[PDB]
Amino acid sequence: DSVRAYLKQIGKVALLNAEEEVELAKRIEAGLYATQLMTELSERGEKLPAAQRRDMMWICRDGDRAKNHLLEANLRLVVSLAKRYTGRGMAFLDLIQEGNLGLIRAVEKFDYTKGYKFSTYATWWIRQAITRAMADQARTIRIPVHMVEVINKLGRIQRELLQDLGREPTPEELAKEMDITPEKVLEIQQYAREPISLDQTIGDEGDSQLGDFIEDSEAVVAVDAVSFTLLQDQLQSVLDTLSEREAGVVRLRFGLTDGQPRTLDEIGQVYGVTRERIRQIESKTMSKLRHPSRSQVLRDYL
Amino acid sequence: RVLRGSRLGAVSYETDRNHDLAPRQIARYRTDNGEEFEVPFADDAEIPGTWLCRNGMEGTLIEGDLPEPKKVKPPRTHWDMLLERRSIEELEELLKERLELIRSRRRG
Amino acid sequence: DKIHARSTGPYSMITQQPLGGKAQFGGQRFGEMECWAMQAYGAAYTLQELLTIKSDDTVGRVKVYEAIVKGENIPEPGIPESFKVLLKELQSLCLNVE
Amino acid sequence: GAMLDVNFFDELRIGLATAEDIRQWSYGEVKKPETINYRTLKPEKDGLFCEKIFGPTRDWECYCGKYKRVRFKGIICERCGVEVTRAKVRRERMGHIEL
Amino acid sequence: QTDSFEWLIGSPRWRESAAERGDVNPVGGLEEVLYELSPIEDFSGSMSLSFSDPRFDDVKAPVDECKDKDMTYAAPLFVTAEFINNNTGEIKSQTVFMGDFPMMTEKGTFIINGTERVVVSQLVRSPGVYFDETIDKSTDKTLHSVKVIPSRGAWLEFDVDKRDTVGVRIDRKRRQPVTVLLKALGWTSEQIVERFGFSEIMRSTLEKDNTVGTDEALLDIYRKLRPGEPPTKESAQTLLENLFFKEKRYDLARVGRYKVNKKLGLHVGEPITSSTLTEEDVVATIEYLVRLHEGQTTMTVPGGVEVPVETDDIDHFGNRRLRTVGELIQNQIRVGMSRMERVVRERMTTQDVEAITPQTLINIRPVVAAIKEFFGTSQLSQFMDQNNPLSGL
Amino acid sequence: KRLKVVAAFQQSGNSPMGMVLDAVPVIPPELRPMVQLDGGRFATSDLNDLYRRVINRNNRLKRLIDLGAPEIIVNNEKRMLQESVDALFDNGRRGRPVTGPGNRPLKSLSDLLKGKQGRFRQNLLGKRVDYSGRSVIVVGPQLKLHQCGLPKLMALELFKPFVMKRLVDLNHAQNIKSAKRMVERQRPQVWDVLEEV
Amino acid sequence: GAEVRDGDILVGKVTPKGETELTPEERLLRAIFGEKAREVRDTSLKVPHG
DNA sequence: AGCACAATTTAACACTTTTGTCAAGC
DNA sequence: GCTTGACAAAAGTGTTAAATTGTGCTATACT
Ligand SMILES: C/C=C/C/C=C(\C)[C@H](O)CC/C(C)=C/C=C(C)/C(O)=C1/C(=O)C=C([C@H](C)CC/C=C/NC(=O)OC)OC1=O
Ligand SMILES: [Zn+2]
Repeated sequence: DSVRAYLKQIGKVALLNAEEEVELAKRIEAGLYATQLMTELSERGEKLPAAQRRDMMWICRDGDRAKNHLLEANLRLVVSLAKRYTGRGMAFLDLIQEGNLGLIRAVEKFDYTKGYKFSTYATWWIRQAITRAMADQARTIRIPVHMVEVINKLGRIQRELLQDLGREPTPEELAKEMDITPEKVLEIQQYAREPISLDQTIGDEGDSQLGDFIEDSEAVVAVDAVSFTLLQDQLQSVLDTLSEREAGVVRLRFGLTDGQPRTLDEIGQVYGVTRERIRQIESKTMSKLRHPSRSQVLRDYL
Repeated sequence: RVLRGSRLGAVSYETDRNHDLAPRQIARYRTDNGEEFEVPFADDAEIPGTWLCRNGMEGTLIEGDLPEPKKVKPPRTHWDMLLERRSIEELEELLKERLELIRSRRRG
Repeated sequence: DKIHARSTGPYSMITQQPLGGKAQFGGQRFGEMECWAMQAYGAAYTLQELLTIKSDDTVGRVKVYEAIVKGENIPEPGIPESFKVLLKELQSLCLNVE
Repeated sequence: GAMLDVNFFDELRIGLATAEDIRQWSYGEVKKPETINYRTLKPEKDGLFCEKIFGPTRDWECYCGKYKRVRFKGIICERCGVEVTRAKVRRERMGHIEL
Repeated sequence: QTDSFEWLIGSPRWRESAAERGDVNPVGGLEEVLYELSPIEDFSGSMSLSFSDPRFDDVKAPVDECKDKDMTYAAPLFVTAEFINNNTGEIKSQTVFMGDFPMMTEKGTFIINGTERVVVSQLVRSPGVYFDETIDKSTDKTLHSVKVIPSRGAWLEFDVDKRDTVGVRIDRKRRQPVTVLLKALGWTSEQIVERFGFSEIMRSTLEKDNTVGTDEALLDIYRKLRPGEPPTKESAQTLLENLFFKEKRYDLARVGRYKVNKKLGLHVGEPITSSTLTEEDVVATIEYLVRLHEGQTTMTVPGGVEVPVETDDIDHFGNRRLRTVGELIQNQIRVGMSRMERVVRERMTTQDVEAITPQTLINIRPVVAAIKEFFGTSQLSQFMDQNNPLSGL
Repeated sequence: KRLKVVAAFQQSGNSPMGMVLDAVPVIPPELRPMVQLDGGRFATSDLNDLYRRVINRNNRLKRLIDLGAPEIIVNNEKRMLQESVDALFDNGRRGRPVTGPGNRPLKSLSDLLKGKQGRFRQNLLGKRVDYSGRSVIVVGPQLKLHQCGLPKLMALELFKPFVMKRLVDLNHAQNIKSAKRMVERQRPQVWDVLEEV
Repeated sequence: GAEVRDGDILVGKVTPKGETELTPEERLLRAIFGEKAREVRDTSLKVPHG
């Protein structure tokens, strides 16, 4: 048990009290300003004397020690809070860790001179970071936090209007309720629509995965491919059925030779003629091409 | 019962023209651990010296340009979180406090 | 209710494979009993064709289809797909493979 | 000894993979536990579908879309940051993670 | 199917039905659920909730229409539930909509969303006092044993060890002497040999009991039961009684108690109740067991007619009961109401005091969820194969 | 026993140093596809959340080291990490494997092994090939030994490529597509060329 | 009351398919044939086999 | 939970040049 | 055969605005 192992780990230290908070915070303050003046003399400020050096570094080290100390003391409260959020979405130890981080942040930004309990000011940062990471890493598809909040309000109001109406309310009722549009509600729900796994068996006799019944609608028709090939083949035949500059212009205008269709600009460029000469060209060409004589074979490829 | 799917990408089908390709440039970027990664870029393509390479870390160009190294500071320090909320004079108070503290400790 | 055959239909999504199941086309699975069997017979090419160009060769499938449409000698069986898949798996299991 | 796997297979040696060979393999290290946009429905940078490491899911189509012609290939839109190519190397390429 | 269903209903049809053959208390399965759930009270005991009158409403639509429009043929559920604060005492009586509830066809089936399923009755050997003596051929000795497996309870063995000793392994423990139980049960070695004079292995083990005094046995039991735990003296009675006599976490069925007394002729002339056990039960157990590994034919316990000394069968019907349709339904009802009450008691304190109503206290969502997930999503709730009237039947 | 593995490494030019892992590989995404069905709620491949846990823990403990933290939680997170990695390779091997909704266990990479016969040689059950047809069987007492009956409808679907080719050889279908839709139409001369094919 | 056979159309249903660069070839066929794009994809109901 | 703000994204739109079009005659 | 001038629709261009989204913040006490 890593859970209970860490539990025994954390029970190893006892709690503290007000003056504990008092002296530990004041110690850590002393250490931080000590290291501050330390880096002050880090740039050229002085040949720092021996006793001053020893006890300033000592103050630093001591504030650090008490720093870890209080955190340790409050880890029990960390667990006592985080216990009540599990059974949903995200694993427990990770919740523990992130509550630890939020503990870090709160104890960082904590004041004693406001003369409160440490835990009180802590709990804000605590549950904040907790629920934050909750919205963060509870979906394999990440979602904006405000999206999460609106979804939460949605589900709340949903159970509300359920027990009120006695039945599942209407989506129009709901959109009316949260003062947004029904399609907006729909989009919200869909975004609030969790994915499903492909590693369960649809059959009650379990031998086939659920993913063994998914038609790949973006797969290869294949015969269509050779169809496309022979398409090109009869194509080039018909291209050769007519004059040169015709087919050249056509391939250039359709990207048929390069994959990039050229405008009348490029075409009359390479030929040295006007656009509108090319337009005459194209007119006569599509006239010639638009013959049932020519399209009898060709119509089939549609 | 039919259940179809589709990966979210397009699949065309041309012929593999090995002969005719867009010509293109080649660059050498250096990493922190002096790694050299090389990327064929288009001819008409700026070669930005910075690039996170196959290494996965960020890698700069082979050359020396140095437009702007960082232009960015650290986010915060717990020093700062205290400093905004506590005075330098408070700091010196607790400082000389602990000075006499350690004194009247071991050295009385 | 039982009569059913197939040549070519809707390929897989996970694997590259045209759907089994007589609700859809589906078809018949040539597995372990008549493999070991074909080996017993000694005929190898048919088995190879089955396990390659009717099983996994993505390109080879349309290739063979083309060849049949054109009335031409069969292309050669390409590499299986699940083979390479297992290969990548073994790799990603932190395993020097080659 | 040929990773492209064309018809010539004398022996098949196995062995423990070195960390170098690992990092020698991958084309980049993912660094975001992300998959795809809920809304645009597309992969994410440093996510477990980043085409920059994996490759395009769309045949010869850079991420920004600056190119969509197979004549463009062996190249990368610096803006998109992914190589215009076939869309099946994703079937092949491996990603790594430094702990 | 009709009768299971109506009993679970408790319809007056069934009311006169069971009344036809005694059945002094015609109780429907739902009534049973009420009596087994009520009252509802806080651990502080400051406030009290209760139920009454599980009353069916008419179906919301006709069977043909329900099938066609794919609405599962059901009907509402109303309950005369009542809350009262133990602190001062005030009635909070509501007739709560328990939820729309499916209704059996007149062909004994059910329509879910227009779909037509069939529930199946599942065979199970009932919970009971189960006997056997597998001869240790390596010892060439019959090894008489017992495993009294209750519903929602713990196991226990009265084993004929290879030695002339007691196989008093209990609740999956690995081994006990009977003496530890008796002194743990408030029995002196005098009391045991008195109660068990012809008991040869009993006298032997009581010579090898190697522990004297009740509380010594109590502490040994407690430590061996919670090994890795500090022994405490009040847990002597305040654990075992909870383990095997506090009938809130250890309760074989009423039919289990019935099977017990009937196998033993203990509760000869009274209706079945109190699924908790009794030292009476255990001692008659031990007496019959030792006599079975004694050479016997039948033994009349004080207060009980002599039961013929013999083994038991898991295969024989006399143990193999039949969980019916209404049976399984009540099982689902119980499992849902468990979750629902353990959240009512949750709010029971968190709910504001002297301002709540059971309406504020009630959540039928989990129960209806269980109902739905039972009708659907169950290998016992299966599609009626209607290829013809025959195979349908 | 020990000298076995000792000589194994010694003989080998390998190194047991690689036995520890420091940099983790990742499967291609295609083999772990996030494929889509019709409507927006798509399909996944069982490894994604594994990698997610790994990434989250790694980044977390990374920034933890960055900050400088009491080593207790450091070791805790590291243990968590190693557990995650083990779950990835073969979860359920050590401790209890990792959770979701639906009362049903996990599947590491180890479980994706096709053969994957451990301690029992079950049935094999490969990929169910193509180009067959099933049916019930009946006697051909009139038939010769070498022969075999056949539902014309069935083989009709069978030789579709062959028949289409041979018929477009005839002047009966201009393109292949004509042939295929004609197969859908079954114009009786279809049966005629079916004969020869 | 209409007779039917496998593959025949059951219900005329359709949805948009989206937008992709047409092949030059298909564009040519449309041009010679004056045929529109109709990006909405053809998703009807056909009777399955047999 | 909720608010604040902040960067970041994108879409909207006003304008411009470009390209396809025409009608012209030449 | 062919060019001209003119013409509008269309592809960009770019700016600005709106929305979107990542991030930080809260002080009775509660281990
Ligand atoms: C890359 C290989 C690494 C080592 C192998 C491992 C880990 C596999 O775990 C065992 C081998 C195996 C099984 C792989 C299955 C794959 C690739 C797959 O997907 C199949 C498949 O599932 C079935 C088949 C054939 C139908 C199996 C026929 C066996 C015949 N045996 C025989 O002829 O008797 C001597 O091919 C495949 O490629
Ligand atoms: Zn791009």
